[PDB]
Amino acid sequence: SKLEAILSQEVEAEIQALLQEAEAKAEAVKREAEEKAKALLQARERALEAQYRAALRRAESA
Amino acid sequence: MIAPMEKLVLAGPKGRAKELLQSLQQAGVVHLETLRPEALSAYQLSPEERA
Repeated sequence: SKLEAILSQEVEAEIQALLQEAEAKAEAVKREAEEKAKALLQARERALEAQYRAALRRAESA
Repeated sequence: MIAPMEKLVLAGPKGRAKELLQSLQQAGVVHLETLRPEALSAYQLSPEERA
């Protein structure tokens, strides 16, 4: 029926709006996890650079 | 004489049914009927509406 299709379309549109909002939140969570991983990789890279600098300093000292 | 007393059946969404209930209360020319049994709900509207 016309009201049948309208009610099914309204339920599907509410589910689609909810799914789009949840997918936007999940993509924001993925972007935040990527930002935290980039910060951790930057910390590990600075640690490796400081370790190589200290190793070169110890080698030149010896 | 005895009248015809034709039967009327209506259906649609819920808020349109509330507006049509206001209409058929303004146009109070049809006595009511339950017809609850076959594949229908009870239309317990709201406890907020009850309040």
